[PDB]
Amino acid sequence: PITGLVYDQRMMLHHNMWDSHHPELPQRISRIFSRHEELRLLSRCHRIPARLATEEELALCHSSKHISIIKSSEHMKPRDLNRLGDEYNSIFISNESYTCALLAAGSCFNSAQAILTGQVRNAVAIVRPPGHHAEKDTACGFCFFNTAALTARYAQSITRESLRVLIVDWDVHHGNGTQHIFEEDDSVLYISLHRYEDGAFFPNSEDANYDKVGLGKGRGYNVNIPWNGGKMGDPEYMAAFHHLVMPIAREFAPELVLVSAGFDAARGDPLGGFQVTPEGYAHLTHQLMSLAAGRVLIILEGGYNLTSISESMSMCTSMLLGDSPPSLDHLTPLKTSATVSINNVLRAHAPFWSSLR
Ligand SMILES: O=C(CCCCCCC(=O)Nc1ccccc1)NO
Ligand SMILES: [Cl-]
Ligand SMILES: [Cl-]
Ligand SMILES: [Cl-]
Ligand SMILES: [K+]
Ligand SMILES: [K+]
Ligand SMILES: [Mg+2]
Ligand SMILES: [Zn+2]
Repeated sequence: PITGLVYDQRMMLHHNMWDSHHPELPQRISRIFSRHEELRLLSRCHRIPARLATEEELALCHSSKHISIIKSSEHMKPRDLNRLGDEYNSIFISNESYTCALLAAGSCFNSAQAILTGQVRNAVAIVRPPGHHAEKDTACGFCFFNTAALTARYAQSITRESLRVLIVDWDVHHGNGTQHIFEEDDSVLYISLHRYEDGAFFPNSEDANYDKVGLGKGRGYNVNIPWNGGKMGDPEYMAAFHHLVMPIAREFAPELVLVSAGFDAARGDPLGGFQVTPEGYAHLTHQLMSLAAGRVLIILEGGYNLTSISESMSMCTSMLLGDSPPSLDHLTPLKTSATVSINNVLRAHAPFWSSLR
């Protein structure tokens, strides 16, 4: 099979001991997996096994202190788990959390390996907990280790240090961790689309604004597309891809594409409040398949409406498998503030990308 799929039910074990209804539910991944079975997608994929990341692999992006603190939670008593989790912004921890975070990362390493060794062309990773808010030295926003960032470094470690990796982060939240890890790096192009609301939207930092273009040799290699003042959906995401994501990506000419694929911009998501449709996600996936000779790895991040994420991620897998993509309306006018956002990013990045000039 041309498309790989990784899913391990052991990643369900991470749970919130004090609020069993917290939206980052174990069943997020099992529901997505079940939908792949219902739609007969699973048997069309080559099944890639999950594995644990090693501590040496975590050190590709994370400090020894951070690794050690999260590792220490594996045998903590409940009171200590509660106290430790409360030291971070929006984290809960159970004794299974560390191992689940290792499995999420190792699953993605095995998927990247399968792509880069030619065993599969592309792949999807149905993993939790998510990764993109995790920083070198801290956990944040339901994330412990930065799975996508680690996977970029892991990919480089089996090919070449300078292997060009594009990370497209279409989760509705800004991947602050990923931005920071690669901020000074021109080998990893980070492009995030995210709700911003001038800082009112999590993670509530001006680091997510369009004027953060990267640092030093990384200038130009961090592209933030922030949305303000409007319920964005397919038209806006399509326009961002047309004017920004795809021209920059084609110029960068990645050798591997990782998608930080949260489905919390989806219609029905309680945290995102946006209206991207499953066909919208299919369109975006199919666009990214035109890059890197098709070498695309879709990594689950956020997304909290169980039916919505199941349908949306399954449509992405369908695209990876070669199914016919959707024809959507590129003429629908955008929300006025979306035009402003796109124009702000264009102005910020035109100094770095000839495709924008
Ligand atoms: O999807 C995410 C999760 C980021 C963490 C969001 C914290 C703020 C928030 O919306 N918290 C929340 C909302 C409803 C119920 C429980 C927590 N990142 O991509
Ligand atoms: Cl159906
Ligand atoms: Cl199947
Ligand atoms: Cl501007
Ligand atoms: K994002
Ligand atoms: K970068
Ligand atoms: Mg450049
Ligand atoms: Zn999110």
